[PDB]
Amino acid sequence: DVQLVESVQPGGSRKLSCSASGFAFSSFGMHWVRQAPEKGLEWVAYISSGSGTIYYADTVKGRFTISRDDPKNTLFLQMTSLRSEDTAMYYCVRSIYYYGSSPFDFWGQGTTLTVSDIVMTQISCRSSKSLLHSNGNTYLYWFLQRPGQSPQLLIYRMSNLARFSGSGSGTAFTLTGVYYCMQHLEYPLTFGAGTKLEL
Amino acid sequence: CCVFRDDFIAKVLPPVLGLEFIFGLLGNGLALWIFCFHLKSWKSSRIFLFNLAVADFLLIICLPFVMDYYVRRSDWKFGDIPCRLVLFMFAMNRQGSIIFLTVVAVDRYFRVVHPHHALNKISNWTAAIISCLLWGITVGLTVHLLKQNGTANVCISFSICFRWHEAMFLLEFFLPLGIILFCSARIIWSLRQRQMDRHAKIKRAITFIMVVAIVFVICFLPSVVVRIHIFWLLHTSTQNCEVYRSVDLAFFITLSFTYMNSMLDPVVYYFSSPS
Amino acid sequence: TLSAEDKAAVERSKMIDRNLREDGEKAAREVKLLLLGAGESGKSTIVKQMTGIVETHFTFKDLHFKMFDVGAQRSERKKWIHCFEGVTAIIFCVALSDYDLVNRMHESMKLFDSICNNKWFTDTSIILFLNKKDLFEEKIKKSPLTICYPEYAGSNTYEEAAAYIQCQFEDLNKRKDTKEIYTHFTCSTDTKNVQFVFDAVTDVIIKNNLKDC
Amino acid sequence: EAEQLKNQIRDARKACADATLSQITNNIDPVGRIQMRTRRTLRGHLAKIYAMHWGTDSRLLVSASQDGKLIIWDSYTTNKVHAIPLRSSWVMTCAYAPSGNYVACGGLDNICSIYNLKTREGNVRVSRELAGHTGYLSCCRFLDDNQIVTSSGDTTCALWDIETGQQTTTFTGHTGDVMSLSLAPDTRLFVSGACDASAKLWDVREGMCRQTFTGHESDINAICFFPNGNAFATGSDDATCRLFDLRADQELMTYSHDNIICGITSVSFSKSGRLLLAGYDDFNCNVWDALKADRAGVLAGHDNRVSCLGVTDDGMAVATGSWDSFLKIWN
Amino acid sequence: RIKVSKAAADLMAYCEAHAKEDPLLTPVPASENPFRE
Repeated sequence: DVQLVESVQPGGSRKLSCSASGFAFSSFGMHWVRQAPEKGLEWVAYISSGSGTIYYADTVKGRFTISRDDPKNTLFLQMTSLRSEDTAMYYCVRSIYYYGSSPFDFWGQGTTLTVSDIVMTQISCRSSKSLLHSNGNTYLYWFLQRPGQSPQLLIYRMSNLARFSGSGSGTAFTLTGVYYCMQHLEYPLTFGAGTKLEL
Repeated sequence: CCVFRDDFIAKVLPPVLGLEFIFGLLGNGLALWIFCFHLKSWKSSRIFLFNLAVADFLLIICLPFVMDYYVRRSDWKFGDIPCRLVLFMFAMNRQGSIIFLTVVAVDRYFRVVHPHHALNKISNWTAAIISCLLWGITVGLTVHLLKQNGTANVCISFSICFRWHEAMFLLEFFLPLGIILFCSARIIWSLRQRQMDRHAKIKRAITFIMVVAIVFVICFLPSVVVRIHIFWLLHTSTQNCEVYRSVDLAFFITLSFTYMNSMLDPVVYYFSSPS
Repeated sequence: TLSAEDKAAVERSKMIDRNLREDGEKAAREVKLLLLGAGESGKSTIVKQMTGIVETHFTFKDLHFKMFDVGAQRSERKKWIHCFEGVTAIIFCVALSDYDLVNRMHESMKLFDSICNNKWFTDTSIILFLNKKDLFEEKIKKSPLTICYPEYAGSNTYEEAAAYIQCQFEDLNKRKDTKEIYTHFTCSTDTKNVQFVFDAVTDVIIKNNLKDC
Repeated sequence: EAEQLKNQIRDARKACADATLSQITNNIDPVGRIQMRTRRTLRGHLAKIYAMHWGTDSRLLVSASQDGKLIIWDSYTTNKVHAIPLRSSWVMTCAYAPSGNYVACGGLDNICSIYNLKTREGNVRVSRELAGHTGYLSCCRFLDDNQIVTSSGDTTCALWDIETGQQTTTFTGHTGDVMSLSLAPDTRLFVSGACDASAKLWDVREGMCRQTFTGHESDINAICFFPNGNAFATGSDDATCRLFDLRADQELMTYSHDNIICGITSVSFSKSGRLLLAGYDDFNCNVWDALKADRAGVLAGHDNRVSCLGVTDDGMAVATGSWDSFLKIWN
Repeated sequence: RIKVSKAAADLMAYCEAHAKEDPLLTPVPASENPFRE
C-alpha cells in the first residue's frame, strides 16, 4: 500500500533520502516541505517527474541540492552549509499534475532534524493577490494537520473534495486540528498561518 | 603574373560559358517546378536530391551582374564587390554539387547493400538537419578557399604567379571519387549476387549508379589533371611562361567542364534515378 | 501566461509524446507476416518450426519477425481484412492431398484468387508454401491427378506434377507488374523454410526501399 | 405463415402512411450554407484511427489506433492526459464511461477490456477482462459504471455485468454481423445495425427484439439515436443514408446524392437534431439537412477515409477521426 | 401503429423547439467560444 519512508553542527552538510514504494514513483512530482517545530510549515523544494524542472525556496537557494534516483525509487535532498535557522521537521510530499488531478494528495511520515512572495494570512484566510487565473481555475488548497502524524489534503480548488465544504472568491476564500490553506499560482508556495481548532 | 592577354580562344570561351549558362538555367528550373508543383511526399532521398538543385539555381542567380555582364565584358567591368561575390558563388555551387553528388550515392548504397540498417527510414527532421550541416560545411570550405579593383584584368590577375596548398585540393578531389566508385562497385556486385538481376527496376538502378560516377569523373577529372600538372612542373623547376601559358589555357578550358556538368545534372539524375 | 498546473501538464504531455515517438520508432523496425490457409493445410508445421487472433514471435539473424494467424475468425473477411493493408508479406499454405479429397483444391485456389486479387493487397508479395511433399509423392504413385485436373493431368511423375500445380497456382495472379509470388516446396523441416522466408522478406524490403527513391 | 404475416405488416405500414415529412416541410426555410473550421488538430498517433468517443464533460475524448495505444486528450489545450499501451494491437472500437472513470476497447481478440483511470499508483490498470463472444468485437457502449453492452461479428449482442463478467442478457435474431449500435438517451432501448440490411430494436431489461426495420439493400455500418429518442438514422455502405421512426416502425425518408458512390462509415446528429453529420470514404464528411435533404456543406480536409465521427454532449463541437492518423475538432 | 404525419409534426416541433442552443446552426461569437484559439 502507498507509503513514504524518509530518514548537525552549524555549517556542516547532510543528505536526506526519501524512500517510496507501492506506486509508480517515476510518474510523480516530488516536493519537499519543512514543518517548523512551532512555526507552521514552509515550502522548500520540488522535483518534476522525469527530473526536469527544479525549484528551491529562496531562503535555501544554492546552498541546498535535491535529486531523485529513479531506478532506486529514492528522492535525495542534500543540504550544504546548514545554519541555525534550519532546525525543523521535514516532510516528503508527492504530487501528480494533469486535468482533474489531485496535487499534494499524499504526505510522508516526516523526519525531524536539529542543529512574487504573496501574503497568505489567516474558517477563512485571505490573500494578497487574487488567485483567479484567466482559465476559470482558482488555485487554493485546504490542509488539515491533526496532531500526531502528517497532514493530509482536504479540499483543492475550493470546490473539489479529496460533510466538509469550501467556497470563496478572488482574495476571499473560506472553508465551512490546525488548518492550513495553500496557494499554487506562482512557483514559490506560501503556507497559511495555521488555525487551531480545539474542544 | 604572366597574364596571356591573347584572345585566340579566350575570345570564344565566353560564348561557350554563356551557352552552358543559358542551357543550365533551364532544365533544372523545370525540375524544381516539377518538384514543388507535384510529387509531394518529401521522402529523405527527395529531400537530399532537392539540395542539389538548390545549388544549381543559385548559380544562375548570379545573372544580375551576368546580365550586367552581357552588358559588361571588357566594357563596364566595375571590378568590385560583384567581382568578389561571383567567384564565391561559383565555388559554393561547385562544392555543394560535389558533396551532394557523393551523399546521394552513399544513400543509395545504404538503401541497397544494408536494407535493414537504421540509416534508412530517417525522419525528415534529421534529413533537414544533415542538409543544413552539409551546407555549412561547404560554405566553410568556400571561405577557406577564397582565402579586383582594376576591372576583370586585375580580377583575373590571380593567375599563377603554392607549397602545401595543392595538397588540400588533391585531397578534396580524390576522396569523393573513390567513395562513389567503391559504392557503385559494391552495389553492382551485391545485386548480381542476389539472382534478382533479371528485373528492370534494379537494372535502372544500376544504370543510374553507373551514370552518376560517369558524369562525376568526366566533369571533375580535368581540374585535378591541371592541378597535378602545374604542381609537377613547379616541383621540377624563374618563369618559362610558355610552359605556364599552356597551363593557364588548360585551366580556362576546364572551367567549362565544371559549369557544363553543373548543367547536365538534369537529364541523368532526375530522369534515370526514378524507376 | 500559464499557471503552474498547466505548465506541469504540458511537461507531462511532452513526456508522453516522446515516449510514444520512441515506442513507435522501435516498433517500426520489424517485419509483420500474415498467415492464411484452407484449414488443416499444414500451418501447424510452419508455426512448429519456431479466441481469435493468434500472434507468434521468433527472431532470426538479428531480425525480429511477427506472424499473425487469423484462421480462428469465422466472421466475414471483408469486414476486417482492410485492417491488414500494412503487412510486409502474406504467407499462404496449401496441402497436396485435397485433389482426391472431397476437391478442396478448388476451394484453396478460390480463396487464393480472392485474397491475391483483393484491392487492399495490391502491393504485397505473397509467399506460398506446398505442404506434404512426400505425401503427395505417395498419392501420385497411388493415383493420378486427373481428378482435380482432368485437362492435362500429365505424366504421373514428381517433376511434371510438382511444376504443373505451381504454374496454375501462380496463374491466378493478375497484377503481374506489381505483385510477386514466391513459391517453395516444404522440405523435411531441416531449418530451411525460415531461410527462404528471410530471403523473400529481404527482397521485398529492397524493392520497397527502392520504390520511394 | 411467415409470408401471410409479412404481407400484413407491409400492408399496415402502407395503410398507416399517407405522406412523408417533405410535403409537410415545403414551407420550412432552409438552414443555409454552413461554414466550419478545424479549430484544433490533434496529433500523435502512428497508424489508422478506428474509433473515438467524447467525454461526459465535453472536454475529453479517447481514440483507438492500430498501434496498440489508447490516448486521452484534453480537447481545449490538445494535451495528453493518458497513453494506455494496449495488450492487443488490433482494436476497432472504444467507449467512455459516463462517470469518467472507466474506458473500454475491443478488437479482433473477441475481448472487451475495461480500464481504470483513477488509481492509487497513478497508472491506468486493466480493471476487468470480458470474454464470451466468438466473433470480433465491433462496438461497445457504457450504460453505467457496472453494465456494458457489446456487439460482435457472431451476430450476437450481450449485456454484461463488469463486476462478475458474465452474460446477464443475450440478444439474438440478427442473421448478419453487427457493425454498430446506439443506446437511447433514457438507457432503456437500443438499436443495432447488422450486415443483413436490417435494424433491430431491443429492451435493456427484458431483452428481446421489440421491433425490426428494413429498407436498406446492403450492410449498415453506422447508426445513432435522435436527441428526441423516437427516431434514429442509419448509414449503409452504398451511399445511402436513411431516417427511421421507432414509434411509426417505418422509414421516413432517405439522404442520397447522385455524385457520391462511397459508403457511409459514421452518422451522428446535432444537439437540436437539425443537422445530420455523415462520414464517407470520399475522405470528406458531408452534412445533410435533417428536414431538407440538402448538403449544407462539407467538412473536407482529411487525406484518407474518415472512420469515426462524434458530437459533444453540449452540442458545441464535432470531432472526426480518419485513417491518416489525425483528429480534428470542428466548430 | 401511429400516424406518420403526426409523428413528423412532433419531430419538427421538437427540432424547432430548441432551435438555438446548438451553435452548429447559429455561428456563436468568438467571445464565448471555448475553441476560439
